[PDB]
Amino acid sequence: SIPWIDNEFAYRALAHLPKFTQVNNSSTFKLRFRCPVCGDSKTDQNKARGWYYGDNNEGNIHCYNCNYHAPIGIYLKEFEPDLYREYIFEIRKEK
Amino acid sequence: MVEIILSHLIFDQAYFSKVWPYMDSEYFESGPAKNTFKLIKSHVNEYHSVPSINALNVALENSSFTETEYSGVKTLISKLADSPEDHSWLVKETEKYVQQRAMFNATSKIIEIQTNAELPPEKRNKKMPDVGAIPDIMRQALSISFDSYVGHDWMDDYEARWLSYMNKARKVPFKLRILNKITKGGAETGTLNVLMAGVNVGKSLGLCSLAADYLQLGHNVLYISMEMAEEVCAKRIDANMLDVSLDDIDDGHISYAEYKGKMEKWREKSTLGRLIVKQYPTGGADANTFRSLLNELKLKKNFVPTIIIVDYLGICKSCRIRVYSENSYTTVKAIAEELRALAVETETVLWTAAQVGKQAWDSSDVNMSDIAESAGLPATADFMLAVIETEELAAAEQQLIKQIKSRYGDKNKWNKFLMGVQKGNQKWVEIE
Amino acid sequence: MVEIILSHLIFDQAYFSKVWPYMDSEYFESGPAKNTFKLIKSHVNEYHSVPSINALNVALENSSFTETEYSGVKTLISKLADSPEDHSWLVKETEKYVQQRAMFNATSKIIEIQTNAELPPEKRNKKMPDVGAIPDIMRQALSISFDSYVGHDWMDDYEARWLSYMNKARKVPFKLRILNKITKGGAETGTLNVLMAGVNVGKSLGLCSLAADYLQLGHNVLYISMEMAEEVCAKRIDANMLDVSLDDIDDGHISYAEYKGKMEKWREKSTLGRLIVKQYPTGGADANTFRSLLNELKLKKNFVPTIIIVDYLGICKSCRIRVYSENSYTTVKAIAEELRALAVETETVLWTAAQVGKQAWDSSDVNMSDIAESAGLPATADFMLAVIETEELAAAEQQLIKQIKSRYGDKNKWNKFLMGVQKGNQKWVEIE
Amino acid sequence: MVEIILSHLIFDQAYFSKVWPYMDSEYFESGPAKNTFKLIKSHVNEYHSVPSINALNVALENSSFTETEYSGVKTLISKLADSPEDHSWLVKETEKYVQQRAMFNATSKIIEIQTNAELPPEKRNKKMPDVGAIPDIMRQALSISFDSYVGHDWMDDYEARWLSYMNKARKVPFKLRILNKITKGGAETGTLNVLMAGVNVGKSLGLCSLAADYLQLGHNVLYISMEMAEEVCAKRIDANMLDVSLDDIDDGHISYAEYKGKMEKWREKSTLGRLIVKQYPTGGADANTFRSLLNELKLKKNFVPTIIIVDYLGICKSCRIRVYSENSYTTVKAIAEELRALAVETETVLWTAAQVGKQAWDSSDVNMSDIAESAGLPATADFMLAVIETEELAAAEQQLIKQIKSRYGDKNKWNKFLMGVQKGNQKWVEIE
Amino acid sequence: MVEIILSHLIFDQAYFSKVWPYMDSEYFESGPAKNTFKLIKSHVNEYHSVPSINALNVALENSSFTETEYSGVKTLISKLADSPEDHSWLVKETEKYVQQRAMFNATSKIIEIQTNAELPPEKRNKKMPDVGAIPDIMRQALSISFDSYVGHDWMDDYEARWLSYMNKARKVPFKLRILNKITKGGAETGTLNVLMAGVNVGKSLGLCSLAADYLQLGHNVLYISMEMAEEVCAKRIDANMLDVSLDDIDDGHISYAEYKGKMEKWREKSTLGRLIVKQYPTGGADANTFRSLLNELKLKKNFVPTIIIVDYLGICKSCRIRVYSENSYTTVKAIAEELRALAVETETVLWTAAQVGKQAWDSSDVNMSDIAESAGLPATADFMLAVIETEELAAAEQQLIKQIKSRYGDKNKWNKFLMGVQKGNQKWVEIE
DNA sequence: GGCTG
DNA sequence: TTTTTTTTTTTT
Ligand SMILES: Nc1ncnc2c1ncn2[C@@H]1O[C@H](COP(=O)(O)OP(=O)(O)OP(O)(O)=S)[C@@H](O)[C@H]1O
Ligand SMILES: Nc1ncnc2c1ncn2[C@@H]1O[C@H](COP(=O)(O)OP(=O)(O)OP(O)(O)=S)[C@@H](O)[C@H]1O
Ligand SMILES: Nc1ncnc2c1ncn2[C@@H]1O[C@H](COP(=O)(O)OP(=O)(O)OP(O)(O)=S)[C@@H](O)[C@H]1O
Ligand SMILES: [Mg+2]
Ligand SMILES: [Mg+2]
Ligand SMILES: [Mg+2]
Repeated sequence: SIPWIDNEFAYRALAHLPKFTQVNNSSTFKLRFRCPVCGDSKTDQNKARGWYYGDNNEGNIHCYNCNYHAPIGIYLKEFEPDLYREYIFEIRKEK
Repeated sequence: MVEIILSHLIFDQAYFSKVWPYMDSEYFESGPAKNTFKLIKSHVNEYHSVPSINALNVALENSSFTETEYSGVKTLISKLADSPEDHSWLVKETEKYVQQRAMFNATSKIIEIQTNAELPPEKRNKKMPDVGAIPDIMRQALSISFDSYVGHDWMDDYEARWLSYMNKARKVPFKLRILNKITKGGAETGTLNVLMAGVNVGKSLGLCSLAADYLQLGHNVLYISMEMAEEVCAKRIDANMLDVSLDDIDDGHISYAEYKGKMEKWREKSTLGRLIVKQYPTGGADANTFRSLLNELKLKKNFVPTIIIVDYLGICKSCRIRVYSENSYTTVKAIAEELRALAVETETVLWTAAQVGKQAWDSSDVNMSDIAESAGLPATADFMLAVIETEELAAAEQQLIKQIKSRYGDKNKWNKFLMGVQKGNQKWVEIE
Repeated sequence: MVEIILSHLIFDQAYFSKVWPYMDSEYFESGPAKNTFKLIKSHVNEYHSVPSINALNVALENSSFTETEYSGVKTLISKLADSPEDHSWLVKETEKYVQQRAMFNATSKIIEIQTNAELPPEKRNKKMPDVGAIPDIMRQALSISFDSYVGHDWMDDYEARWLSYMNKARKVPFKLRILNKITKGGAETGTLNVLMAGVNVGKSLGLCSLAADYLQLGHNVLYISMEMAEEVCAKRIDANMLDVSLDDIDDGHISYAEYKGKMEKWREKSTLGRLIVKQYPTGGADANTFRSLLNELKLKKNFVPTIIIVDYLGICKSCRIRVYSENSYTTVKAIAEELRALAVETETVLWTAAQVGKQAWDSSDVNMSDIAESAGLPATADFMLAVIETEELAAAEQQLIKQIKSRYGDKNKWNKFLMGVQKGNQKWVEIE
Repeated sequence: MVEIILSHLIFDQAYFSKVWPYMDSEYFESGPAKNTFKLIKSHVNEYHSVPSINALNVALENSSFTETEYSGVKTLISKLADSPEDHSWLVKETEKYVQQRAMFNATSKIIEIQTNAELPPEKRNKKMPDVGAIPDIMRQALSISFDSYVGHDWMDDYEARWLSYMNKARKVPFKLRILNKITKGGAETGTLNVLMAGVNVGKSLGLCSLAADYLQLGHNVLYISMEMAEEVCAKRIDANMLDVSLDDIDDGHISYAEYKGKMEKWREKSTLGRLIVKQYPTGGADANTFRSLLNELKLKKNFVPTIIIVDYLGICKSCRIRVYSENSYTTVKAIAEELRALAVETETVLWTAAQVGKQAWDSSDVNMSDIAESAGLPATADFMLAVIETEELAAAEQQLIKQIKSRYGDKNKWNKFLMGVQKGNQKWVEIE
Repeated sequence: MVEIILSHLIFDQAYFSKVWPYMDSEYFESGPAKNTFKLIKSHVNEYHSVPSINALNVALENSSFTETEYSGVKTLISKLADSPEDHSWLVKETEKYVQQRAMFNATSKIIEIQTNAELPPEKRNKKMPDVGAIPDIMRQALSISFDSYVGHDWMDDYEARWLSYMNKARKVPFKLRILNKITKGGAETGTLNVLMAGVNVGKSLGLCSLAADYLQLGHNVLYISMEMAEEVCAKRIDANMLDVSLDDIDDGHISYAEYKGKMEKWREKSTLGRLIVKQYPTGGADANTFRSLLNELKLKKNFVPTIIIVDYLGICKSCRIRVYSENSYTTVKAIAEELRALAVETETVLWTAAQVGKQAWDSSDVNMSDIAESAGLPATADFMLAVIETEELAAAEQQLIKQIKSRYGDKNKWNKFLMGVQKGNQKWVEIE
């Protein structure tokens, strides 16, 4: 897999989601966001349990509220198809 | 010295020809070394040649590696160089390194096995070998070497073949001359011998007859019965040796005076061994329990057997596989391997009795495609016989032996012969 | 559980007589536990008896330890009580503890051997063994089971074996002379006996006949029905005992007066036992249900059954395997093994029926291979008789019984004998 | 009162004897209580004795749950202590607690089933029971009262048994004299009777004739057709009752006046029940479906059947085995067992049809071994009748009914008799 | 990879002559690589030869590029080396690179076509191909392969095929004149050849004779034995090669001196091959284990065989059959297919033997109809030689060889021939 | 204020 | 990898 293009594409997709924070240390890339599937916690409006982890082989999104866990490609295919088109195309561009 | 090994795999040819078939990915640490070896192995599998530095840098770019893995592999590839040394120290050093890595992997595996065993049921991992499988793993790791024998090479291995021609292995003779004829003098020490038969047709009768015959020859015989009580097996032996029918013993036809007289007459004979019958519950004994029994017999009774007899192979515990984990074939094959290993370790002729399938029951002829529990038993066994007392041999008080697998001689010479089974005395007499 | 082991070493002679043979200072710990065990071992060596708390404390005062170890030993010695736990659990738990500590010590030893092997020859210690000693080291730590019994000897124990020949308490007569003749004194306790036939041939008829015969001998019979109702089977038992008919009961030919008179006359007999009929839904019972039923029967009434009749093993449900987890050869054999284990635990004669495949439903003879369910049932069975009925036999009201698996006696002495089955009375009649 | 229950399970032998057989793991909690009871249950299963505090602590140390669970179990065990109590207050309170917990678990499962069935398919988390078995689960929550029925005693309970012979409410007489004669009073409630004919020989004509005969004898009949429409079966019943050929109805040889007159003449007769025909798609109805049909018939139509008829069991779906998972043998045996369970539950005479093998077609005789889909169906069926038709029999307007499995009487007597089937009127007539 | 491609275009000849026709400017880049390739192509067009580095730099100096383009091209030109990579890997990797770039270009072109299609018709480019041209364009991307070899093309490979007929590229001679006569020059590679042995003929004598003949002709022979050990088969080989009788070795007539002298005399000859004997248990070697054996021999022993001789086809086990019947037709047909597939995929001559039909045993003439394996062996066998040993032939030390199936040549040309079998030396000699 | 597989 | 039912087919 290609991790840096997943980090670049994931950011824009999760940028729309509110409570968006870039948890980027010296060796990891994570994105904190409110989960778009369930709206995160109904009682707490300030909780952002949706996370993106891009330091692995494949950048994966995981929600700690509704237990959603998916790759960034499936997330883009299911929710942002205009962003999904360029995402799968840019793969061939660099490969 | 992983860097040296990789460098001389890439830049040297005699070293590659000598060490490559024995290298494995598990011998390298999970860092850059294992990934670099993966690239080299993939290139060799795809092109049947040793890759260059350019080939690997192309393979690295065309790889699904993380940034850390990519950087480590690139640094390791950059660090590789052809240091001139001797092709007699490199090979031995590589062999030492591979042996050390194999021992390390075996130690980690047995530690994981012991950790898995102590876990409670319904949470412990399945298909993972039990504690009793630990020594066997440690026996495999010590066997790693850069020398491999695949088949017998004519004109390259002919001294050993001449030795095999001139020399003959020692044999523990039977008392029945027909078995000596079909085995060229008897059975060897480290062997697993099986007497397959149908249900209620004489599996224990033949084993008890063999035990009596060996006891009359001065051997120390251990009869491990997994299905019958100790008194029942000893009564079979008494009927064999005291020439009194089991009906006579049960009905009380023989008196205590005659029984004691016959027992003392047998005792006074110098050509007599010691027979010890040990009973275990069904599925409650394994090879390690047998080793504990042997240790206590040696320590507390000064008893070292030669003719260890197991009543039934299919009942004993696996000792390598957890109970109710694998299928019958795998479990029975593991039991056979463990029993043969025990026989080799103790230098004892081991005799057992498996059960044939339902098809072989009341069938005038049987073959290797009749074993019920496992067809891998003949491969593990060293001599295998059958019992074919189906319909009319019982009326004639006789039997039949197929000789399914005979490693001592040739099975197609006296393949089928008739045995005079006498069930009252629980013995085999010869038709001659 | 070192505290429990030490407490029951000091305060229990039965525990000391089975565990002290197999106990070492390496098994316990490196701190206060090892020092306490060393004090116990020193005291038992100097004086051949188990020490007391006062004697142990005096020895601790005599022996020399540093301050920390002295405090630890005093604290541990203070914590010793009788605590009469179960003996079986205690010995099993101490065996497990010894095995796990021995495995830990063996793993540490082989790790030390491997670490010493990598050292240069000048630096390495000559006391530690080579790597080639790794496997057997791991094997001697897998043969430390607690078992001091070695087994029979056939020459040192022939008096005890002859005395065992006179113990006929296991036999249970049949009330039928032919069955006693072919079983050499009837069935034995803790055995799985099977009565197999085709569909609608008289399997439950034979089971009820055996129940009535055992009832008339004074035994306690527990009939477990799996298809019929309790009142239906009791009707068959009434037809056997009162000896009138099955149709006459349902056709009103029996006046209440006669029924009451016959029942009271049978009550007056002192040779009559107790019969309890229990029904279960198909596929909903096994030994686990049977053991709870046994406990409830014993609690509610003074009823400990000597005979346990199961209407059919197939209709029964295995304990571990689910309703349809595996095929017939497994779960049927599992149910057979569980029933035999229940019988040998309760020391009761277990009777059950078995079905025959369609190939022998209309044949003049039936073989052991004609078992509808798993062929493991004719491996756990002990006296598997067979019922064969033809048109000529039904004309004479004489079912043929063939001896299929005879573990008690000679299977071929009286292989086929005719019975006098009366279907109206649900009774087997011997033929003379 | 979980602490009291556990404490008296530990420190009371009398309490353990009665409460234990019934105690289950789902009656305490999801935390410390369930873990402590699991420890106790494992110890009991391993040693058949009540563990002590030391044994519980040892098992706790050899357990794999987390720190919170370990601390909770340790506190709960430390809190266990025997108290001066009386057997009655404890048994009654335990019964109340167990009943309350059973009701709570039942209603939680009912809510889970309701909230699971209200989900889109393919995402409904299969292996969860459907809403149809919502009340049955509640029926299991009420059948827990510490009062398990040990069984029926032959001598202690015989007045109640005798008040079941002249009752005769179990038997439902036929209308044909020969069928009553062979069954000695007709079929019995809670049974499974079967017709085996082949393909296009009868076997639904016979079922319709039985339905008509029962309907004439003041019975409520529930015909269930898995392979024919509701109007075809009703047309067959009309042809049987009105004595008008099926050809006459097809060819319009009967007027509306005659049809109306015959129907009203039948209606005005007091000796006539109600027949209801229900159609299900092939393979789309099971025992649970039939129970739902029974409930909705009782409620909506106040119709309580006694002669429930199913056209073909082989065409029905098992309510336990997933479709096409097990072979024909297991699936058909399970379906027949479930149908018999339904029949005994609702106390109705259940009639069904079964196919024979291809080899039995166009044969002058049909044996029991010719059953098509399973050999277990004859074993799990109270009565079976074989319908045989040859060219000579067809030319004589007769069929030979052979008694294959006759559980109500002796099958050898009157094994084969010739019925006068009239195929035009879908009626069976006798020849006597 | 582009750097390597350009470097080996500049500094190689075979690579250039192989990959230049399939090299385009659009395959490289839009930057320095494209400019460098344009310079190379311009130079090769103006001067039909590969440019040198100095000439390339002169062309770059006399070219129209900007500052950044000049720097990029200069750096890339300075970064090209004459390093020696292997040709096969280079061609395969540049083919993959070209294919990937062509696919990317085609995908971009079709995306651009679709984007232009969704534009105001008044406003679009005319040069852009229509949407209907999309499937063809991708086809041109998929039709890119440096070397097209899909099967044998008639009229396009006739010159290569003629070189096969003249050079007899497929034939492997027999060393026996008669066998070469009837095979038109011996057996062929990728074939399965079997011998049919009538009653009284051994199957391993002929196979050992063929193995010895191939060994004397320089071929690598892999002899896989089933019913015999490696030493026994190699002893048969020694009997044939050293002219020593088989019984003389066992008796001890031949001493170590003569044996070693003959072996070293054979080793001196340069016309001798290698024989590797591998033993497998009966039924424990399918034609997938042989693939693993070949892989191990190639990797470790560097032994790549040209002749593979299996001791007996019947003893082997069919792959993907999960069964091993002693004498079943389905297995023999599958075993033959698997062995012939192995021969085809390994380009080796495969030999095996089978037993003829019992009728074939009695009759001196053997018909394809008279074969134990009917329609299974005379369907997957290129050559099936039949061996007949009657009393008169045995008295004359001869065996009648009959040709039952000859894919090689006409079966009826020389069907019957007499062979000089020597059973002591296990040899076949010709008859004048 | 983070936490998955 | 064996085991057992049922069927269908085919080969001897
Ligand atoms: N007490 C006895 N008296 C006479 N003959 C006996 C007696 N017990 C067994 N036999 C005979 O001995 C034969 C062989 O019995 P076994 O030795 O138990 O064979 P088996 O294979 O061990 O039977 P298993 O273990 O139940 S499969 C039986 O078939 C009987 O004919
Ligand atoms: N409409 C009809 N008119 C006259 N005769 C009929 C009619 N339908 C059926 N029959 C006769 O009734 C015989 C048996 O009918 P069925 O009861 O349907 O047979 P069947 O065994 O139920 O069919 P299957 O294969 O089990 S669904 C046939 O062989 C016909 O001779
Ligand atoms: N009510 C009855 N009156 C007379 N004879 C009967 C009666 N019930 C059964 N029989 C006879 O009993 C014989 C077989 O009895 P069963 O016990 O039913 O055989 P079984 O089927 O092997 O036992 P099951 O299936 O567990 S009830 C039948 O062949 C009938 O002849
Ligand atoms: Mg036995
Ligand atoms: Mg029955
Ligand atoms: Mg029908």
